[PDB]
Amino acid sequence: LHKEPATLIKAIDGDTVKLMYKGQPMTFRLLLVDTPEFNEKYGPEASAFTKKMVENAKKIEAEFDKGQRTDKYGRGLAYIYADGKMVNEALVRQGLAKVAYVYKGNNTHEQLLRKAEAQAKKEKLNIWS
Ligand SMILES: Cc1cn([C@H]2C[C@H](OP(=O)(O)O)[C@@H](COP(=O)(O)O)O2)c(=O)[nH]c1=O
Ligand SMILES: [Ca+2]
Repeated sequence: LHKEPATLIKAIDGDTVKLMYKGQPMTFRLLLVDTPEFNEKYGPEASAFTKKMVENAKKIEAEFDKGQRTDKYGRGLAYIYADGKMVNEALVRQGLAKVAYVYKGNNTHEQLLRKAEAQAKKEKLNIWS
């Protein structure tokens, strides 16, 4: 997989963010995770965590997997990095997202993220509390 440039347009919630990618505004949905909706428990904390991560970053990159790059809503499907740290993995490691939506052929970082979930769960963090 390859990291590609993007710039932040706007934080949305725990697992979607609006980025400019190849010069075009797009909403990205983070691969392999599910944060609570803003209206749900930990939803505001997830939104806050992603917002802080992407807004503080000097460099945002989007990494597509091997499969579908857009979902049925037209959202980009990618792993998003902030100054080299994967947002997807960070949310899971903090107990603010569950590993989820693991579809065949867009699942390169599956085992990485499950390892993070196990550790958040061992720690009883947030969702696992
Ligand atoms: C993460 C992801 C979501 N989706 C679709 C599945 C779900 O369809 P449904 O809308 O029919 O439930 C939806 C969940 O995204 P959200 O968690 O943002 O609501 O997005 C994909 O198709 N591929 C993906 O990789
Ligand atoms: Ca969600």
